[PDB]
Amino acid sequence: VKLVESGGGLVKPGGSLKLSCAASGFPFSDYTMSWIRQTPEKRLEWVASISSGGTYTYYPDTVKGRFTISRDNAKNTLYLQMSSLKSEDTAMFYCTRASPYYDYDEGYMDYWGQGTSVTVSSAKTTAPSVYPLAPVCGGTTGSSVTLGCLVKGYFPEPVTLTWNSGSLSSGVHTFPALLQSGLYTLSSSVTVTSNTWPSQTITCNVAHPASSTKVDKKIVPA
Amino acid sequence: DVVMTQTPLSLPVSLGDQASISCRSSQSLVHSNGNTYLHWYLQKSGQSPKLLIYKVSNRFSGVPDRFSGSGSGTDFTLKISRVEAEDLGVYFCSQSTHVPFTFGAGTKLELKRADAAPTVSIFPPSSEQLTSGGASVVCFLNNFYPKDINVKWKIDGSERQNGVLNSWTDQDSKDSTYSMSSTLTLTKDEYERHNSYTCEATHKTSTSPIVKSFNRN
Amino acid sequence: DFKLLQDNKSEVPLDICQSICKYPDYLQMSADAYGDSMFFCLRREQVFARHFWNRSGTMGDQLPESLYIKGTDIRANPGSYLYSPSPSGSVVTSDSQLFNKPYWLHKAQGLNNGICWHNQLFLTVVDTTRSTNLSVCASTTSSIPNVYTPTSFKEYARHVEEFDLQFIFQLCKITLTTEVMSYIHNMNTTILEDWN
Amino acid sequence: RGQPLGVGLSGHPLYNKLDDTENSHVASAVDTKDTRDNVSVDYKQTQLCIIGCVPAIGEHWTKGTASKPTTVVQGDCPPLELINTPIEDGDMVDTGYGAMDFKLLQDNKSEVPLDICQSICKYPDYLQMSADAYGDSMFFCLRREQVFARHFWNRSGTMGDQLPESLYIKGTDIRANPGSYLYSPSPSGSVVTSDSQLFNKPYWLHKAQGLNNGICWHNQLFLTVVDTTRSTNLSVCASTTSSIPNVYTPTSFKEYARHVEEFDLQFIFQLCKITLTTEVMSYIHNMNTTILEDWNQDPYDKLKFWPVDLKERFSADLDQFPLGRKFLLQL
Repeated sequence: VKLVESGGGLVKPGGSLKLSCAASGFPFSDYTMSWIRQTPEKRLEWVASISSGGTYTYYPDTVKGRFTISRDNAKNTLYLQMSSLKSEDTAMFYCTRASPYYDYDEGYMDYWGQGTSVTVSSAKTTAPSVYPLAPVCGGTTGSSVTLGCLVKGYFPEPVTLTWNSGSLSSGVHTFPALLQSGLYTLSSSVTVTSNTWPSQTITCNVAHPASSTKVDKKIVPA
Repeated sequence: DVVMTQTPLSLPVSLGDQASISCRSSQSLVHSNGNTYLHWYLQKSGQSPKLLIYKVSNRFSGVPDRFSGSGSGTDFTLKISRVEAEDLGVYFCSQSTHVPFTFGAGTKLELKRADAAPTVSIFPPSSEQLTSGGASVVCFLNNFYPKDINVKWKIDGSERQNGVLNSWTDQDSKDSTYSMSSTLTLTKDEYERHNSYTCEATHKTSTSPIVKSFNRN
Repeated sequence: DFKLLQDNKSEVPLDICQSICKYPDYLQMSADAYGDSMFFCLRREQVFARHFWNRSGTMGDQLPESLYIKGTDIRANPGSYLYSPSPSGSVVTSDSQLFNKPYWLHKAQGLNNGICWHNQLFLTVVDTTRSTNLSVCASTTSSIPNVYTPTSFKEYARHVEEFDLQFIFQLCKITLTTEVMSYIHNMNTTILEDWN
Repeated sequence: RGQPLGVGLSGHPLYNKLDDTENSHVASAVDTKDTRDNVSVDYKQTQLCIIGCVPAIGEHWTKGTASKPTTVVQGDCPPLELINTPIEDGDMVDTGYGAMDFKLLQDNKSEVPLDICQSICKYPDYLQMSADAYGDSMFFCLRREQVFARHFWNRSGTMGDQLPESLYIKGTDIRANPGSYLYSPSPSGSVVTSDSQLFNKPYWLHKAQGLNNGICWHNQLFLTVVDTTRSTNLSVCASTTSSIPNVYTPTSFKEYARHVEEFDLQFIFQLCKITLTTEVMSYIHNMNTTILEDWNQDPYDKLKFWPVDLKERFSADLDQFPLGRKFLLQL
């Protein structure tokens, strides 16, 4: 069985956006569908639900005027028509399947999709500034050395978190980005043997598809 | 409308032990209809949530016998007989008896391990960033346990809270240790106006704050 | 085929719940080339719906939401919409009786005009106007103590059918010419085979 | 007609049945909540047959266009307009609730069973087809219908027509809301018997009702037929488990309702000559120019019919067919 969300991006505030969901492996026209979103603070909220036939829909009062759930049973597709969104509606949107037609809408969602994250903010797409993090001096320089890479001032998410073109990857801590003043900031640290670096090159690779940029930065002792 | 309260939000347990998560609602949760419509979902790290138990006590298809839901009215409980490796994640408790369908707020089932002191490292602003007019000093506090930790930046001198941005990682899949990053971003002028920069980590491990610091050379 | 199309074993009475109900294919037997299947046919059937009922079980066909309005409880399961009536044969009267009467076959419906090939004749008959059932009961004690309890009496249901077939046959000749006999051969080789 | 005689039900889970208005001493229902009961009914019994060379004409009532350029309030009763339309295969017959457009005149979607609640019930316009000039629409017609009122009911919903206060006395509670006074009966077709049967019989057309005496112009023939005397419904159910555990629970069986119709059309046609004189042919031209045009496109494919191709089924050996033999008893 497959529930695949799709559509469409990360868009300006006060604008529309349409979400799609393709279903496979079950009679789509026989089940009541629903949209469940997960906030960036990682709390799950119920967004919408539509009957087996697209005649009966219901929402919470927090979304009564903006969202419009629909479905195409001939295409086996579920739709969420969002309009005039506010920044508080930023979420990872999940397409879920509820109870069939021959049951009371029991409200449990057994099957979930992969999710499509939509974010709404007035900030525009900006390429990240990548900075290397090397230790100036060294006390107890051995066992072990830890380098770092900083991704400052990008929008919107996500970015790629790789070290040395996918090599290494051991002892790497990539921290979730935090947002301030409508801009993102992300950090990553890596731990290697002290007598390994700077003998061999260690470089962080950061790609930002939203701005169509790709930068790889090598850490230098400085 | 209806509110869901889970106890606790973080439940550290060791493998083979019993787990118990509580969920209380503000309303009766018993429908004007035969059954009570309370459910339990499980979300694993970076994976969509998945149904665990529907209608208070019915295991979903493919759910092991260890999971056992119970309760009625406004008081519900979830019991795991023997906590195993692939049971670690956020457990959600949902109600659909009353509109709107509401659920909160997340219960992290984490692993219990031995205490570990954090490894702290400081990094001054890079040469590239200082050409842009800004200066960011970063402090990594890696591989510690438990999750509770506090950081304090001091320049020189005096504590400064008007520039600190903090980020935490979840339990590492290897050895279940936590980590933290704290980046303090100030202007270049304010950076050149001070000499000593100190990142201080107060942690539950013995004893007293662990300090890292640096001067302009 | 109630046995094959109803796994429930509970939609129709015990008479047919695991049997097959057949209706004579008058359309096929009347369109027959030779007309051997049926050269005399009398039908007379009647039925009406006495009581209207509902069938329990999940509806396999989704009721289209274009045909109703759900009401305030917008998540309400529509009630069972598979309706099955209890049939009834109304009054049984001797005015509508169809047997105990002589019937003379002059012209048949088919080309075979009542000729009994292979010296045999098949008579299909259905008569439901004598469907009364005898209820015989016997006491479980050798002699009944003069007190009634259902546990001291065994109840049995028996049914009875009685017939008396009568026929008037006519002897016939068949001149075994050419053209003929070859026609009989194309009809049934076993007809000539049983003769000579 | 093939299948055995039977009676079948048609119903609605949310039928608009308020109170039993016949002889109910049980109770009286409150109007506030959804007072819609699960109601089934056996329809009116109807047998009809119409033969022509043009599809038959039927009538039904529809929401007529606004009387004048007048803005009418929402919720008012719309004007009723009688409309004639060609009867296509699949149209619904009068079932005891009248011949009207239930989709357009009943926003309730709950006054009549699911059979017709979103369809049109058409009744053959015998008056118009018999008053036809040429008589092409119908030159043979057999009708036989019966119905009676089985149960008396009340309809929930606010009464659009104010009950005139001249017709009743309110009683002591001079606040009394007048009860629902829109009464609708449940139809019933009574007994189905083969004595009243109208098909499986040969019918010989000698004199037609109209001037067209059974002539099939353009080599086609339209046969409209309704037979409700075989309305029995097969109930097929299939277990949801691969094999049933010998324990019955309603959740372990899917229920399906299927219906079956079986026909076998038979005809005896007669070859005819038309000497194309003047006066004639010009009369045919004034009748249908396309008759001469086809001698020496189609407007009816816009309608839905059951096609029956008999170009490869004509035979002069009448004694080889049942209707042919029955026609041989006519010399």
